[PDB]
Amino acid sequence: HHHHHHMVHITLDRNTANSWLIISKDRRQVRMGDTHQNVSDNKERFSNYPMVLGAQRFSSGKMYWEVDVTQKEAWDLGVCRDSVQRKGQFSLSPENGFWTIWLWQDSYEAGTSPQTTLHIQVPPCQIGIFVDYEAGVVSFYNITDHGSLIYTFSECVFAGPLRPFFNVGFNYSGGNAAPLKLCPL
Ligand SMILES: O=C(NC1CC1)c1ccc2c(c1)OCO2
Repeated sequence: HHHHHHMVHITLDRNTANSWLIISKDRRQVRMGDTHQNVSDNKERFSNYPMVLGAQRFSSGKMYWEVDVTQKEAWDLGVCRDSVQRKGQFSLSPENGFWTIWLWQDSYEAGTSPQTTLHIQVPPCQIGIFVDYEAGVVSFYNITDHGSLIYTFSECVFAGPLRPFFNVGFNYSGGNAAPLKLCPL
C-alpha cells in the first residue's frame, strides 16, 4: 500500500484504560498487569475487558498508524466511535460503533456481525490501520508480509468522532503477557 504518508502519532489515554492495564511513560505501549493498578474508577474506563482508547479524535481526513503484536495469542485492534459503551458486556460490531479485527485461538477474524474469517498465510508481527473518514473506509495491512491487505470495512457509518481502539486480551494461558506497542514513524 501507499498510505504511509498519512502516518499519525497515536498516544494512549490512561483515563479510558481498564484498571488492570499498565501504560508506559511515553503512552505508546500497554500490557495486562497481574492485578488492579491502583487507579480510581471513572465513567470512561472499560470495565469488563482489557481495552483502552487512543487520545486522538478523528472527524475528517486520512489517518494511518502501526501496532506491534509480537508473540501475543489474543488481541483486538481498530477504531471506534468516541461514544461506545464502556461498562458491561458487548460485542465488537459496526452496529455497536467498532471497526476492528482480532486474533483468538490461532484464527484471525474481522469484527463484522456475524464475524468474518480472515485469510492470513504469514502471521503478522505488526498491523497497519488506515482510516479514510470521508470515504467511510477502515483497512488493515500485514506489515510482516510486505503490507498485504488483511481486510477492508467499506460503507462505514462512523456517526461520530473516531478514536484508535486496543484490546491487549486476557492472559489466562500465561502465553499472552506481551504488550501492544505503537510503532515509530
Ligand atoms: O458501519 C457499518 N457497516 C460497514 C462497516 C461495514 C454500519 C454500522 C451501523 C449500521 C449499519 C452499518 O447498518 C445499520 O446500522
